Amino acid sequence: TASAVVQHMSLGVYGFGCEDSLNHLLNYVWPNVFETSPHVIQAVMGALEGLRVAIGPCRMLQYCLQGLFHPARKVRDVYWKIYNSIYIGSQDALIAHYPRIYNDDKNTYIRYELDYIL
Amino acid sequence: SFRPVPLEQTYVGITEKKAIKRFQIMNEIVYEKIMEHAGKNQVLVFVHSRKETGKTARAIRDMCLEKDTLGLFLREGSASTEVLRTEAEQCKNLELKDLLPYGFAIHHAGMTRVDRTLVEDLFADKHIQVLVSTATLAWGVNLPAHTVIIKGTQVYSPEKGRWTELGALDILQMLGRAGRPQYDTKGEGILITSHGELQYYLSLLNQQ
Amino acid sequence: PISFGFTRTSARR
Amino acid sequence: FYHTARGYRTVVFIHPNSQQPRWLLYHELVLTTKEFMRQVLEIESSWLLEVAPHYYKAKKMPKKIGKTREELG
Amino acid sequence: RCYVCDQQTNGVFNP
Amino acid sequence: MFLYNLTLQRATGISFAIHGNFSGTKQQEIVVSRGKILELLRPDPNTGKVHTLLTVEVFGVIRSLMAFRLTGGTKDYIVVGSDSGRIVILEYQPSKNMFEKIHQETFGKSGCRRIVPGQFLAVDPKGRAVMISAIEKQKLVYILNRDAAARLTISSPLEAHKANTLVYHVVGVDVGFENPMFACLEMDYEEADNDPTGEAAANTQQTLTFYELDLGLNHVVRKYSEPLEEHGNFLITVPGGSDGPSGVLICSENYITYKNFGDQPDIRCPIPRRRNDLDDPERGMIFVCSATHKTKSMFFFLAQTEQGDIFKITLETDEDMVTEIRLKYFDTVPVAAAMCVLKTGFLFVASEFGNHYLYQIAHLGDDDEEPEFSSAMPLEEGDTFFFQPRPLKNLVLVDELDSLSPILFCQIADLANEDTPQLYVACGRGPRSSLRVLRHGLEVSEMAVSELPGNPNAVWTVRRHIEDEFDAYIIVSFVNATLVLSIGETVEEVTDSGFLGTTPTLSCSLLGDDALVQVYPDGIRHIRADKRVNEWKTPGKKTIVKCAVNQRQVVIALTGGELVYFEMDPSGQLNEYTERKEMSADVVCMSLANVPPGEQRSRFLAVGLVDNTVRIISLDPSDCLQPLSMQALPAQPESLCIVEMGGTSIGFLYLNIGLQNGVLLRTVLDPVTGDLSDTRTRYLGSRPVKLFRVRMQGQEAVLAMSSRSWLSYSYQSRFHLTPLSYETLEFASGFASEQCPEGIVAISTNTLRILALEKLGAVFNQVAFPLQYTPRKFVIHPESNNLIIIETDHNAYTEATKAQRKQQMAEEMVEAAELAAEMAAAFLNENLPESIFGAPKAGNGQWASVIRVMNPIQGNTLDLVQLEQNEAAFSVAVCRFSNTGEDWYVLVGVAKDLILNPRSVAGGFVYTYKLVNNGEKLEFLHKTPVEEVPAAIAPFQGRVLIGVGKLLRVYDLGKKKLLRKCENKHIANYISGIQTIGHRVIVSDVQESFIWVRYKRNENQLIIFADDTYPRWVTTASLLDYDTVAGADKFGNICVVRLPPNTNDEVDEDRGLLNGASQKAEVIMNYHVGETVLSLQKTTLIPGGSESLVYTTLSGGIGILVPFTSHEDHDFFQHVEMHLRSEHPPLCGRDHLSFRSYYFPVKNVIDGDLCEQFNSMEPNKQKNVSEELDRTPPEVSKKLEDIRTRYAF
Repeated sequence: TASAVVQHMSLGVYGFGCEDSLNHLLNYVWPNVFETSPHVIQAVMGALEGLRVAIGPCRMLQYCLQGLFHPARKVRDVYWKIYNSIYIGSQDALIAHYPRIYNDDKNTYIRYELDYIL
Repeated sequence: SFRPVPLEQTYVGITEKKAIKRFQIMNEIVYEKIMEHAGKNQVLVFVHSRKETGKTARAIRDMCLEKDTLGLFLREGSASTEVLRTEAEQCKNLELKDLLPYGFAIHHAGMTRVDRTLVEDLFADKHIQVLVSTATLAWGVNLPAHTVIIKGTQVYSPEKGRWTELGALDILQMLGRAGRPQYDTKGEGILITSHGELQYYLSLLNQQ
Repeated sequence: PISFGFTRTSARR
Repeated sequence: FYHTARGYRTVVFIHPNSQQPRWLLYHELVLTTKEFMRQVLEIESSWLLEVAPHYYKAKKMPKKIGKTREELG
Repeated sequence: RCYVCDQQTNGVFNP
Repeated sequence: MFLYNLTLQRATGISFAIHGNFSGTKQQEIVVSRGKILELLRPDPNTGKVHTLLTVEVFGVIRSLMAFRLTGGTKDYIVVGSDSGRIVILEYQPSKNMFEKIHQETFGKSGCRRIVPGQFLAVDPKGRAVMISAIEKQKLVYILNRDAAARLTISSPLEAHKANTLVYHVVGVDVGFENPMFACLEMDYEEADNDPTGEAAANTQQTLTFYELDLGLNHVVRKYSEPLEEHGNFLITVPGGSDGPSGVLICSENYITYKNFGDQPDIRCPIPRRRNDLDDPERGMIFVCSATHKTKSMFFFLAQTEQGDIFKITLETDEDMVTEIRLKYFDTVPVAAAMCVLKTGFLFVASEFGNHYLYQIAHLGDDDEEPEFSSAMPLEEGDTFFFQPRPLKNLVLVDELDSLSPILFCQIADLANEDTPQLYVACGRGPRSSLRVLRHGLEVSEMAVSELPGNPNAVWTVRRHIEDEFDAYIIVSFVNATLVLSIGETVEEVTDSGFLGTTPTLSCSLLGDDALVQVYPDGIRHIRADKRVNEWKTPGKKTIVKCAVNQRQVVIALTGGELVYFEMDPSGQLNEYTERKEMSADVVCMSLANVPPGEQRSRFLAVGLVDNTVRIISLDPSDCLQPLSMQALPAQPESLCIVEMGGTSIGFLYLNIGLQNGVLLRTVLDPVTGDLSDTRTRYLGSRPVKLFRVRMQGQEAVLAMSSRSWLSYSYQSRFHLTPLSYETLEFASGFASEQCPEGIVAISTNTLRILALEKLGAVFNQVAFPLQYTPRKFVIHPESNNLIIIETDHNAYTEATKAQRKQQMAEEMVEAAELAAEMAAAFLNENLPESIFGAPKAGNGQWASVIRVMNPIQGNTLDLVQLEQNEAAFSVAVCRFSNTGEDWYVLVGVAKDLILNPRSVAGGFVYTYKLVNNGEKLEFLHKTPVEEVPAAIAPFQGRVLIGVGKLLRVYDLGKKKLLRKCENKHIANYISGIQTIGHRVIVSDVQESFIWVRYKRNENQLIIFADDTYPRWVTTASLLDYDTVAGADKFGNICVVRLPPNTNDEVDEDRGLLNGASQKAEVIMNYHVGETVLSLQKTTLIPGGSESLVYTTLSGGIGILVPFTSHEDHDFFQHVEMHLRSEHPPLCGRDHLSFRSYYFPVKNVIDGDLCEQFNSMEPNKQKNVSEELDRTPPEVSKKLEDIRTRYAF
């Protein structure tokens, strides 16, 4: 129920500079992503989708990043289904926010255009 | 050439086969005249009947409504041209109430006694660019208008039992009431008549 | 007697 | 070309002699109880115009009217 | 400004 | 920290242009897309000048634009695809002067997504359907129709989706009235992602596919699909149906191909190359833009190549099919983003950077013995056609539109000792680049200047006859005598005008048709047409003080406050009015309103007293000289003038007053009643202000002269007040003649001059100084006030490499074959001007660079340094090393052998120069090698900070090289900029945002103590205070990062938070501008203004970010913004709060571009919004205009 409150409070203060409270509450909402009960699991996802539009896609990607390639499938698929929600809702804004992956032996992974200097 | 306010007169006539069609055409002609009165000039319509004149203004307002106010908001500013003054006189013993909010105003003997003077005061101070009044307005107390235009060129003669063309003296008086010498250097007038009488009204207002 | 000519002109046909 | 029909209308009904086509050219004209068109050939209106421009001096349009801005909300 | 409610007169002062 | 955003100069670069009959009439307009703004431009046919009719800000990214006609339709609609996830259809309303949204249909999510349509937009040439598609796998067709009330109707979308498929271009095919076709440059990446060897990527090929909209079955079917030989990049619709064959022209690299579905074989023509070209031979050639000219007779295409060469393309049809393509060199014009052949024989080239041009087509290319290439001309295996470029033959330049795009660098400074600062900006690409100096005010051009014997009091202009278009006489007055002149080709004093030369005249004008009036302190002199003269001597001792003259009525004020006026009765002779009017106090100055055209005379006379009150007087015969309305004033008045402005109906009547203080008061005056309403004061200049009526654009503007002149006029039915950028003037008046139709005669002390204001409605006037390559940075030498500019280009030749390359080619012409050396002589001799024929392109890794020392006032190059062929300048500093003494040095950081994709560099150098001769000259001192490109150099407490790559170093000057001390090695990526305050250093990482580093002296070390929590692609930065940094990204947004109050920089060198510094900085402002900002600077713009943060975008825009000083202002502006987001939503279907929160949520900024669209709403909507703010719409406009006034222009 507290996650439902966060979802609805998050969307109300969108555009008003209340992001420090919301980011503080993200620190409490986020460990509940490994819950398995469906009611609790969909309230948490609703809270995160509300928070994406209030504190931005960049923060939400910064939370997911470390677990997208984690060794356990348990942590991984939960993390991947948060990532997909961020991707669907804000696919264009994430262009500026992806990390830098280095080149390996045969594939190049640096986005060299952004590295351009005028 | 000695008319104090020079007179530029334009004559419009209907060659319609059917009278029914002609009546509709006359209304359209009035709208065209109204557009010219778009600027800071005074328009005034003299109808054949006093009752008709009252309905005339409402019809003109309706035409303006649909025509996206083609000629509305004549005053440069919202509060300009004594808009507030018109607003102040909310209630009148006449139909003036609805009329006061609108630009056009109509004055006739039929309405009242004092509110005629109260309308004349409103027109002098530029309350209303377009007003409709009976010939008795031209023959009575003297006020001019930048441009005048009688509609349909017809009058009812109880002596003749039927409808007859307006008398030359009546026209001379009502068209001699267009363009104040002090108010404007020159004036215009528009006589809308039947084409058959169109020759006649030229032989008058120029000395033939 | 002061007399002068316009150094520059502004016109287009 | 002076004989061309848009029954049909000349710019008449068919004889017992003989659907996309709407224009026709015909040899001979005859009556019994009616107007009868004889020995005919299908012909597009546009083709006739190209040949005889002076004498003669299809569109795909959408069926349904759509919505205006007022009807949409 | 005015005396009654200290409204901005902007110089505007009328008969 | 609450900021307000304002736009001073809108964007000027052009992305799209469409031409059409948008107004609905004979006239043709252009609709340009400036990225974020949609503008309507109408070019004059006879005059030839382009006029901007409309400019509306859409708050979105306009990604495609087309013009659309319904069948048998006169007016054209504008179809806009944007990032909003919807498609809008707009109609221009000329009576209202605004775009009107007709349809808005929603299909997808917003942003520039990869699969949501919006990128490509194609219309059916008859007007029955429109097709919008994304880059890949998503297309949608809308069917457009007309109902019985002639209104546009839209249908539901029909979709054509094809997975795994890329679209390069989509164009609608001109099939006559058959089912609408759309052609596409598709590609399928499905096979290529499943081949580990990589062959399938190599040999997959682009196809052309035709989609048919089957109007019978209401669905879109993918008909024809044919592989192409090489990859095309765009398509041209060949006009078809009755006129021409229906096909598509495919432009590809080095080829132009005609294709059609059916039995027609494909027809290919190579593109002609330039003969003896200096480019790299490996580079291919493509077409960048095209345009079609369809007459009723025939048709041709104009397609421009990368180098600027425009070719005519004409198709030859052998009956039903086409047989060859013919291709003829037309001209060379700057490289364009769009060309529009207007119907009246003009060509509108919108350059992709720099200024835009409007040409007139003199001749189509059909004469003058010029070879014409063809696809039928049989050509050998390898080699191609050649042509010889030349100056303009077919086109004449008629108009040029100034564009600041791209502002690469900016500096707001006062380098020219006038009190207001100017903006020094560097912009342009390659040869066409330039340093521009922008000032605030109208450009003023002077026709003639002439000496005068003594100081002149006043100047008037007199017309012989009211009907005459041009003026006859010029009157000048001195302390003791009046001097009278007759204009013409030559202006010389004439003595027979009938004017009095004995006593100083107070006014001269023409009452009536031909009568003439001269009023002087002795009396009033009236000159008939037939030159008989009448005198009116003043009665008694008292003499005329001040006079106001109309076309028919004259008012004079005797000493002691007596008023007299004369009226022109029909006899033509000024008749005095029977009774004079006493007045309480003596009158300083007065004015009489210009007579209305129809009316006999003007009702209102404004007299200004010495009691700081102005009283309106009535001139009606019912009440002649009776008071109407009085306003009090802070200071005594100098001059009044009553004008009518804003008329196209009739403009509304204004009273302009000037005071001793220097403030100008523009006050409503009611025409019928005479009750002054609202007075918006403005402070201009420092001396008493004097008001004179003048005529601009056939409209009645006012000129108020103080310490600097200020002209108040109405433009696009909107009032303006901008100061003439020209010296102070004593007196002025209107002037008209054959040499200049609308000008000002102005007397400054001991001189007379004629002035013409060529450009009106502008905010900045500019001057431009040419450069050679793109300017990267510049610095100001503090003492000399010069500029040191570095320029660099990739793909470029320096001067010397070009000369050697050319000599090698001339050797090669001889080695080919006895007459040839003669040709090679001419080849060495002729020089095509590089700013109009392009610059030769060299290859990857080829870098031309230059240091230049420049005088900002005059524009001349004081010194020039040319660097080696693969050495590229990236940073510059001017500084005094404290150890060596007072001696300026210039440091220039240079990269050696830089490749961009993939990045690699061979090294770097830092060049040291000394500044000798008070900044005239650079003397090379040494060159010191660093191992990565030195991208930022910053002077820092007698030494310099150099960031080489990811390493931050302190350097000190040694005699053989620069010397390294205390380098830091913990910055994450490449360093791109360095700022300092005190012992704090703010380093901008290329993607790691700001880092705060402290330099402690007695340990000699640089220590990271703070940073940021976001990835940011930083382009620039500027320090707002000791704790705050403003920054900007490549993605188009500005942030303001503050440092929290507890932080100490006393950190001594493990833990860290979040793989970074232990202390984090708080982001306190985010704002998405919309266009990439490359320059932030905190400055004051006007004298006696407050500070602001000024930014200049790449696209050519200039804005400010101004902080609110109270909560009451902040609440007012926030409420105005929140009302307008719902009442007046953005024109392309985007959300405003969502637009400004493109990458990070918007924080602490009120968008003032949205707020100032209050004045563009409808009056019922303005009244409805202003109810809830508890204010009337004049008060809301006044508060919106006050904040702009006290910060900016």
